[PDB]
Amino acid sequence: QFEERHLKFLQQLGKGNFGSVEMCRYDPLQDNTGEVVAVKKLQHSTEEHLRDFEREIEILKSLQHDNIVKYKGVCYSAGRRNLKLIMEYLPYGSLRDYLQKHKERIDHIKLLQYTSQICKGMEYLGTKRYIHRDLATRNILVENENRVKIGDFGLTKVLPQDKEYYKVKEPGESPIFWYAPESLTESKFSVASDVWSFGVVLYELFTYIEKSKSPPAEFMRMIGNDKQGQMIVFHLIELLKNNGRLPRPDGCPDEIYMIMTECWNNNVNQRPSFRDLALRVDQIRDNMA
Ligand SMILES: Cc1cnc(Nc2ccc(C(=O)NC3CCN(C)CC3)c(F)c2)nc1Nc1ccc(Cl)c(NS(=O)(=O)C(C)(C)C)c1
Repeated sequence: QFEERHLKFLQQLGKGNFGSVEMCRYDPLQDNTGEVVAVKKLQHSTEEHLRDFEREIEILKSLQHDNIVKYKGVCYSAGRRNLKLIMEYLPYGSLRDYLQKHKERIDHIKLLQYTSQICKGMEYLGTKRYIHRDLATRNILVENENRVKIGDFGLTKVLPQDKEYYKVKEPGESPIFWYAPESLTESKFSVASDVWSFGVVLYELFTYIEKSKSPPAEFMRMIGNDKQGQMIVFHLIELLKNNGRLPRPDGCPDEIYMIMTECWNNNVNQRPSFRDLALRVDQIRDNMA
């Protein structure tokens, strides 16, 4: 729906999983009145990545929610190659960088507001039988100080109609320190593994992205920084089987860490739902104010 002749490159916002996002200005009138948008593109346009990317586009187009980044259109250019996804531009960047920059300004009640918005977005995804699979503060964008959005769906898969999990193995590195144990061992992804990842995201938020306190740093410290290669994965698996967990962040109340640890249940069926998580976070937020 967008003509590439009118997409004016402004800068690069980030490089992702085989793809990159650029801040551009759509200005078809050539009068500097067009709107600034985000453009996602592939870096190596293989056919597998092209099919994955169009399924991602279809997924994002099917989503309308206050906490999901808005789809705007696509841009074909030549033939059907060089496909580009057009989305709304959110001016405050990733929740990771934003929280790091304003840590002296963001108290726990604001963190819980962000947490509730994330829970509601993830529940909306679940109603569509979508498994995000990549939930992390780097993937959460900030529209303003009062609104965050889930902002990337490059790893999102649709559940089969007859099964409540999706088994996917991927040639390439994976954010294993956000993954549920069943995802590490059997490549099984579900709403419950998304709940595990959400627990990791809550941990992130309450560490205020202190880099020493990052999940990879803490996990490598727990398993020993001497480990390398596939052994790392192996040790992580073992550490999760022995109920080794990320520590309570500094200043985090015990109820928030309890939410985290309940999300970190080894038994997939004993993990809370996103609606229960939203209810508990909203009740704690109401009690604090
Ligand atoms: C759709 C969208 C709408 N608005 C914005 N706003 C925005 C606005 C600003 C800065 C910015 O300033 N970035 C610099 C350089 C990179 N950071 C590491 C530090 C600061 C900025 F990154 C984003 N992003 C969007 N997407 C997006 C852009 C970059 C990245 Cl890294 C990501 N992360 S990700 O994991 O989900 C993906 C790369 C796999 C897609 C998402």
